[PDB]
Amino acid sequence: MNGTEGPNFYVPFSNKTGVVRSPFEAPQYYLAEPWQFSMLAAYMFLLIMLGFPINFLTLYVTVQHKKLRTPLNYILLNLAVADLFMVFGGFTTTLYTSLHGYFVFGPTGCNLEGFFATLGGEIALWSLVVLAIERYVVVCKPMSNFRFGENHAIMGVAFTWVMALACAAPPLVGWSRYIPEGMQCSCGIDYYTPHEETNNESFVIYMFVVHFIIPLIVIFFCYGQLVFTVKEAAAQQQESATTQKAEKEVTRMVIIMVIAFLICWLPYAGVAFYIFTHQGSDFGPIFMTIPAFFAKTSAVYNPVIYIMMNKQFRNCMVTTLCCG
Amino acid sequence: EVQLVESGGGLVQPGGSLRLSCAASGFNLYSSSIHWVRQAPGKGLEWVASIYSYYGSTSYADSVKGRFTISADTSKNTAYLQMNSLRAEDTAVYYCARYEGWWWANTYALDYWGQGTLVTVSSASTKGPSVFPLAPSSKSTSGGTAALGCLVKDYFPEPVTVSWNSGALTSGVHTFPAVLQSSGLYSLSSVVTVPSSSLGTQTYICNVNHKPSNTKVDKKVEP
Amino acid sequence: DIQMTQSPSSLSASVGDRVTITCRASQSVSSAVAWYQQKPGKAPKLLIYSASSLYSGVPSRFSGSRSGTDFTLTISSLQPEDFATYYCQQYYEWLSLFTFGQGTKVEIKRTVAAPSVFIFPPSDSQLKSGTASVVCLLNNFYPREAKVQWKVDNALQSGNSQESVTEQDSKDSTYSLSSTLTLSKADYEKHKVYACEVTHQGLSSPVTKSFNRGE
Amino acid sequence: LETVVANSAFIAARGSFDAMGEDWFLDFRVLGRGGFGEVFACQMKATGKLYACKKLNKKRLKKRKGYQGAMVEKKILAKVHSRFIVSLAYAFETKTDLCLVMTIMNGGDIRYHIYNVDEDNPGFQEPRAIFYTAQIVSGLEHLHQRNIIYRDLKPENVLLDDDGNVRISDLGLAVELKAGQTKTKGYAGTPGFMAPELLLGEEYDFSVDYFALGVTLYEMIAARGPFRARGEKVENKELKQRVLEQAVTYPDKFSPASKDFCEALLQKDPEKRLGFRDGSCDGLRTHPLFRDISWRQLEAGMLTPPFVPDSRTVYAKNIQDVGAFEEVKGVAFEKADTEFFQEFAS
Ligand SMILES: NC(=O)c1cn([C@@H]2O[C@H](CO)[C@@H](O)[C@H]2O)c2ncnc(N)c12
Repeated sequence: MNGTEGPNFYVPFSNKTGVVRSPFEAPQYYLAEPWQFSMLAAYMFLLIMLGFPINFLTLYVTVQHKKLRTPLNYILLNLAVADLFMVFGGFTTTLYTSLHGYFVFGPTGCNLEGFFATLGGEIALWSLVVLAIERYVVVCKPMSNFRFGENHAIMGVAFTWVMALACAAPPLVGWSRYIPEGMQCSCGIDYYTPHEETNNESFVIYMFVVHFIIPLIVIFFCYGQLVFTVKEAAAQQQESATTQKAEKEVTRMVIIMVIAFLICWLPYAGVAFYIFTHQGSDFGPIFMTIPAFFAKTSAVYNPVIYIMMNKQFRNCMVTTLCCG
Repeated sequence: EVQLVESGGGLVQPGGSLRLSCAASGFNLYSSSIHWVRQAPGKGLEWVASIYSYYGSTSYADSVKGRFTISADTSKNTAYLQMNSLRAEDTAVYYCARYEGWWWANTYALDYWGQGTLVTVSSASTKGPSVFPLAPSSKSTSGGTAALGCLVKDYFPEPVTVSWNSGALTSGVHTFPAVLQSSGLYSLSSVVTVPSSSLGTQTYICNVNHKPSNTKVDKKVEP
Repeated sequence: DIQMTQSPSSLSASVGDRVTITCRASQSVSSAVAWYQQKPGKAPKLLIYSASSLYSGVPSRFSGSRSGTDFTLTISSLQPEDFATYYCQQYYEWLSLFTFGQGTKVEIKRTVAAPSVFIFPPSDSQLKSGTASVVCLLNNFYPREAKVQWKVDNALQSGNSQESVTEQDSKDSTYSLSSTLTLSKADYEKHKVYACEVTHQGLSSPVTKSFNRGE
Repeated sequence: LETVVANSAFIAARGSFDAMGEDWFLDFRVLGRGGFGEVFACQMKATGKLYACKKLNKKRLKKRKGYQGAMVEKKILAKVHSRFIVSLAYAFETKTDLCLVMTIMNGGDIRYHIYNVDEDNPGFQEPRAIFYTAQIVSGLEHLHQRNIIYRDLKPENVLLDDDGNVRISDLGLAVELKAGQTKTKGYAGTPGFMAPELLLGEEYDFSVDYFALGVTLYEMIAARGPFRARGEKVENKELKQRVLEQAVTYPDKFSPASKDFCEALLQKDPEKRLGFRDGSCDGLRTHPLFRDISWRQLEAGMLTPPFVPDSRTVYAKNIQDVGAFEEVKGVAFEKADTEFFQEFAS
């Protein structure tokens, strides 16, 4: 094996306590401790407490500032909604379950919770891609000189939903499956079990290529072009402090934007790839919570990067904070 | 208030030249236009010339145009009128006046004037008066009142004063305005109506003083 | 050119009267009329400026109305210092002169009075200079609808006679006129009858006072 | 931030330029939010030339019911041109705005330049201001000779080109009259650039445009209007009271010639206001302010401006606080509105 395989579970811990079965009815305390569950619940509490205000504000501020209602912000509103799907579908459920020490909603519950978490995370993932595309479109020009209009924005939003369903829907129909990850109180994607009945191998290749590599490439292209353009512009305009500052700032920002995509999805991709390439790769249950930590925190940092560091939103937020 | 005090008048020969000065106060000269206006004695007012507020544009009445040149110094706050070519009609009291703005500027009008400075254009030296009695008539006796007087003739320049009995008789005394004769000398008559009956009972003496030579002649006018 | 007319040319008024005078410009100089009062021993003084707007530090007795080419100055109640000459001005150029009226004389209304006519012999002293001056006094008459005429030997003397007229007296408020006929000594000694003929409306027909040389 | 990226892209576009629809214009930052919508810079796909696009947002139009105001500004600016009135090049719509795309003036607007020179330097230096005043006057004169009452003029509508010559631009709420009328009633134009006559609901002639000039000139030199403070604008009701009641006081920043000229324009009665004096508007031209500038050379554009806008810097605001007005909630467009949008477009 490489842990303890099941047809409806994957305990990452190797069987050696002789009670490693499905954790839909078995309380995990033979591979975890109560304090680790408190820290799990604490972490989920954090993500709710930060995630809900931040994302609610993003929707709210646009409704009360006229000037914010523009096509290029639609995708940002979508991002905030995506993050909230992760908060109420994933985080809250996992907080509840962790205090029992196992997932108490059963196989159907696992599929539901796992679906909402994946759906959320995928709309977020693809939002970051679409956003990079939109930035490329506006500055680099898809077809020489283009206005970004309502229709394109809507298409962009719809696209993230469709791609997300393209990922979240397959484990419900038996091509892969949702089964507990981490300390067995959240459900993730089956990628860590070499289990024939769900055809994990082909799914892992599909996942890695279409939902990581493609996005990663698109991001590198778009922002590479953008940083190039801004460097060039500054070079052709030595005069004025502003253009020189802009060049430095844009390079810094692009590094932040690339890194944020990396942190969020690289752990999942890395771990999945390693297990695929090398059989008998045992990673503990606590160890399997690590990719989730990195991914889940993007529900906070994505809106910091993509909303706050945009001039228009900033002004409006300042207005609202100074009474409004 | 705003005030203008002129100086620089005097007697000047015909066809000569004279420069009048108008000292301005109560305002900054560079912030107000300045003009000259003149008044012939006992007549209307003729505008002479203007020069712009910050100085640059000039206008002139046609009769004086070119001949008189308006000017000013904003470093003295004084306006000057340089008068070249003098004529008999130029004999006048000369006024400076003020004006504000130029080309519609709260639709101004000439708001402050000087008290005038006398310019006399004439040729002749100062001359004491010859005083002749104007004897009463014995044919004016017909009303019981006779008028007698003195003709104060061939003096230059003005003013003479004529009084009767050293100023003791001044009621019924009509001292007429000086008239400029065609000899270029002034003449006036001063007359008094008295009872015809009081002639040769009261003597009537005209006391003539001509201040610009300090010449005084007292002439007893016969009964 | 710019021609300023006023009407009435002269008017007889009394204190506490409503005096209305008009001014007319020959061409339109827009609403642009100042009214000045001038009276002896003073410099011109602004009454009304702009078009009808009362100037600061001027009594509200003076007021103006109207616009166009016909301007009005009204004095609601007269005071004893409003017997004066009133001038309108228009204060514009194209480079044309700033044009003033010919003055409207407001004078003191009173009864007609006949002149006391006196004719004066020259003295011996006057004849010694080489000129003979014969003086005629018309004393205390009103109004100035009077003409003095000199006749020497019935021949009309004009262009060698000079008139001078005083304004309203403070002793009786009338006018006096002295006319001095200046002749050669030679002309005087070739003449005999020197006559001053006085024409006035208070007189039924001209009164002539004459003398024969000396007393 | 992103606005700086857009500003950098503008700089990039300018460099290319120096050296009709949604697939025909590259969009850069907005430069302000006007009366009916935002006004952003933009660039031609096939020409690589910079144009301003005065957007009148459809949503904001519906809210304000600003359909009349839009048509007036269009038709007037479209028809009347000189060398002191810029051309209109295109009138199209996208899907969210009506567009007027007008000819180059990459030098910014006069209002910007008041504060960009330095904000501790109020307006321009006297010779530079005088030159621009002379040029504005010539543009107004051209309108008056065609018997056009503008009812407007403002610093933000006086644009600098890169030469440094100024031109009036964007002919808003106005009426072009024929020969045989000069007096018309109405309430029109943007408050503060409207004379007493309009505000009181009375007939007015050419005088009112000269009132607007007075306001413009005063703001150009002193960095504040006669009826507003420095970089401020007051509410319409208060502004109306200011125009009718507030006497103008003159800083020492003005030269004597410029003081006198401003006084002449800012009189509240048309009769006392310099402009049309019932036989010419060339009586205005006689004022000593213009002794510095020959009229013959000025009208033919043969005079060099004492400032030349640099092309290594870009004028006009980059978004950081621009105005706003409602965009639609439940409010759904009328059939009439759709017909207006097509009709507006040429
Ligand atoms: N409507 C116009 O003609 C223009 C207005 N602006 C800017 O857009 C801002 C908002 O109106 C103004 O303050 C100017 O900075 C312009 N900037 C450049 N060119 C133009 N044609 C205009």
